Amino acid sequence: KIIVKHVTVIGGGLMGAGIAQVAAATGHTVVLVDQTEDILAKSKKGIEESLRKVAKKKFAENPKAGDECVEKTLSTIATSTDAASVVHSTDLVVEAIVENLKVKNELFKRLDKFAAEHTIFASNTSSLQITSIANATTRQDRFAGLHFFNPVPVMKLVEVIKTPMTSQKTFESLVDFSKALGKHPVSCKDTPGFIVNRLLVPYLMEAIRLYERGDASKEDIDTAMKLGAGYPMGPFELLDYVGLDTTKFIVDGWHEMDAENPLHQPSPSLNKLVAENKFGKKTGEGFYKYK
Amino acid sequence: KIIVKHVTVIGGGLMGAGIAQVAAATGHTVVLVDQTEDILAKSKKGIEESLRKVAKKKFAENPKAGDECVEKTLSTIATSTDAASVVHSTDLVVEAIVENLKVKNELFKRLDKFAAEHTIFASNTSSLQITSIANATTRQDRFAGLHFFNPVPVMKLVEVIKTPMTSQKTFESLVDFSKALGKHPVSCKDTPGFIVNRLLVPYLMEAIRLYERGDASKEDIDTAMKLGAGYPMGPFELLDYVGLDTTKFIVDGWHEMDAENPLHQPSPSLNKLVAENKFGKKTGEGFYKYKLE
Ligand SMILES: C[C@H](O)CC(=O)SCCNC(=O)CCNC(=O)[C@H](O)C(C)(C)COP(=O)(O)OP(=O)(O)OC[C@H]1O[C@@H](n2cnc3c(N)ncnc32)[C@H](O)[C@@H]1OP(=O)(O)O
Repeated sequence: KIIVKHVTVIGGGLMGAGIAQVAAATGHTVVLVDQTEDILAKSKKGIEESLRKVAKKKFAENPKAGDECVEKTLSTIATSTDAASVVHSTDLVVEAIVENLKVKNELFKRLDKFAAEHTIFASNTSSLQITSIANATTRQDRFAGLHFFNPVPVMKLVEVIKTPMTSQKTFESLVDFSKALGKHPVSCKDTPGFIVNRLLVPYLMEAIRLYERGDASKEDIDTAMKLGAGYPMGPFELLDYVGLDTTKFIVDGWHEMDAENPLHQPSPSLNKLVAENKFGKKTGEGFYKYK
Repeated sequence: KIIVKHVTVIGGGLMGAGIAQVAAATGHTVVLVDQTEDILAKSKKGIEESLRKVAKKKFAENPKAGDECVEKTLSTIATSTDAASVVHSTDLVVEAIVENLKVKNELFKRLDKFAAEHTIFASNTSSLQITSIANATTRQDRFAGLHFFNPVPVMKLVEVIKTPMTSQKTFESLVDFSKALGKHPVSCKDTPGFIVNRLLVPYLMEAIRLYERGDASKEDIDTAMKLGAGYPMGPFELLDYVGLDTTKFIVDGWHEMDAENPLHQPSPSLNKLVAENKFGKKTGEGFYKYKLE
């Protein structure tokens, strides 16, 4: 089989860094790629901090081993500002860069010429169709979606997205990898939203619309889903959490794709917040104000 | 103000039973009403079992304390086959019977003649407008929705629905009553699905479709929502928990009001199961087969 051992993660964002961190943490040799050394420096530092916060809790009875474990994981993460040189022999390429098709297709089209033969390609994209990216290459059978959730290092779920062209061996390789990461892989076809976002996002929009109709308050709607349906967070608390701009972008993506479906109709209230840079917790204000 | 102390719950079903239980466990005098004495005995048996379950848990170390807890509560739940025979002296009526408009109105039109003036009428209906049922009486200022969630003994939420005619006084009272039950009440307009069902049911339908569409399996969709969304139950386990028939009916109703709306399009899988009398856990089988209890 194609046992993934060496992994190339392109993108130093929280997602990219999280994926690198878990892979590093489970015995994989990792190479994190990005545009500048400064970015890489920060991202890796981010991983270092995250890794220590956990070690100070698990290795409280023996801090020596803790620092060891942390050092061993950091050193298994390498950095580079040139993907082409790195992917010449990597087993897997996981992409987690800006959510723009053009940009993504250039990268992979390029990497598809330097990457080894067996190299599997996979995107972590939330607002695009895997198939649209895989066709920017000729490695389609080795192209798939590998969708994670934030905080990557904590969230055990990973959606192994298989396209009609994706190989069966490719699928099984990503399923075994996901487990090797200590994750729980679920399967899904290259359909907009896959499983989680497909069922979670529209619901959130629905909650926003119910509020705009004047039928209930955001507070009561939140109390309602927590106490009535046993949810961790009400839809509004959750929106601020996952990011209002992040949500808007994804919905607009489906909206533009299917202008008729009423489920993807824009929300004036959502749009307003986004326009006036009120993205949620990551700006101290979304539907609610923070800190 | 008039504080609710005496409550008349109509419907020995799982919902009514639960409402009676929580009401009685929180110091309210309760009368549970259903068609026969055997039905009532069966319903009250389920309540007792649910109570000894809560007791041998809160008093896992003191059986005697657990017995008294159960006894006191259980002795404040009286049973009658004709609500008209008790409402003349009750403060609140909570109806949770067949989701049939004619049967509900018939019930309230009659009780509206035996009930004391202050008595408030409330329906736990999930698929009807509270306004529809209210206009079957001359007590609309004292009529409202009081919607609970399964499992009633556990879910803290209670939706207090106010129709354009519900007086503020009637509202505040149901609000205080909700808190007295140890629940947290939230307000909502009298719109289909109110708050929770309006956001939960459609979501549940979407999951069935993603499945029917062949995109993902039931098993993985449940795993995904539990791990990725943190829900206590995947959409299929929940469906099987609230009842497939129970769900279908509420959706058929919404579809019936807006056939053009996609959100309510019927589901072949759901319909087929209901036609096979596989309603979920109730019957030991819904989307999944459950080992008979
Ligand atoms: C259709 C309508 O109109 C309205 C509706 O009902 S919409 C649907 C609303 N309901 C929901 O959304 C269901 C979501 N699920 C839930 O919130 C939870 O899964 C749950 C409350 C059923 C409990 O889940 P779970 O963690 O698995 O608990 P469970 O294994 O069943 O039992 C353990 C706990 O639950 C309690 N419990 C569950 N059902 C109980 C019952 N019927 N009676 C007494 N206790 C019960 C136990 O006392 C216990 O407490 P413990 O942890 O301290 O020991």
